[PDB]
Amino acid sequence: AVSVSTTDFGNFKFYIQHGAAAYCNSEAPAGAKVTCSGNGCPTVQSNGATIVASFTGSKTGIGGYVATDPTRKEIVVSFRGSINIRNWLTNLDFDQDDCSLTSGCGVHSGFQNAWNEISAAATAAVAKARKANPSFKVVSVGHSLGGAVATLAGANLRIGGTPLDIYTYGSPRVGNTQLAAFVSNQAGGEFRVTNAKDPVPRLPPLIFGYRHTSPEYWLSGSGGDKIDYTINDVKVCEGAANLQCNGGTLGLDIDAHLHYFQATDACSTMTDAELEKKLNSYVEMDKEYIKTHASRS
Repeated sequence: AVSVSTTDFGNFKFYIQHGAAAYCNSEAPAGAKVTCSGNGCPTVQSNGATIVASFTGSKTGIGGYVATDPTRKEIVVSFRGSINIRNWLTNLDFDQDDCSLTSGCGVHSGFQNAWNEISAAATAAVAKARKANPSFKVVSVGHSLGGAVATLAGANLRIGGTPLDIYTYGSPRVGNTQLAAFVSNQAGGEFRVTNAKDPVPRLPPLIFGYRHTSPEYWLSGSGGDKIDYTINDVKVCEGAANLQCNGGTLGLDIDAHLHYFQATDACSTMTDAELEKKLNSYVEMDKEYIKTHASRS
């Protein structure tokens, strides 16, 4: 099977700093020092994390940066999430375009467009700090929608030749059965962490083709605004369509999406009961789907 480990959990608590950092260093000039206010990413600042380049896709809001860690001897590519997530949920962004990563590959427009808007810069930056530190390994991070785009850049950077390791937090499903499989089976790891009943890790809906990457390192707790989870609060659900963890949960605990070992937001058209019902409705459909395919495969 698959499980969690001492250093596996340490990596988890460590990368959201780069995730939460994308929320304000996605404008930083080369040479600058990755920095966060509100203890957003103290460890990153303790080491000598520096920007190789930052970038932003005007037409799409995506933003990201490539930094080098003199201490960790690694190169990280961080993409920022939504500054207005509850907004994103009310708009139900589910339309999926075609993808050319694998046969019959489907992907979520937005995420792919965002990746496409800033891919060239993103790529070169990874290379620029790749040649300048030929020993360092690479990592692709991102929290929230930021994590979605983080998976694609991982998938593409890989086919690009440079091996990866993607770390995500509260990421929404990014593509369909075969795109999720491609990345899953793609050499390297895709550690996606989910917090309690965060409503975004279960979108878009299973019923709409969207699947996930395996495994899933779920933080089993009340979450809410909880920050003190530990290895022993972790669960591990494997498989594309598994709802024994995050997916399969309910409510509108957005607070949890905003808390993964720390505050995500440290750096910086419908009611509530309403948004919550619609979302519930979906996971209620996703379960009926899984239910009715039990005897398949």
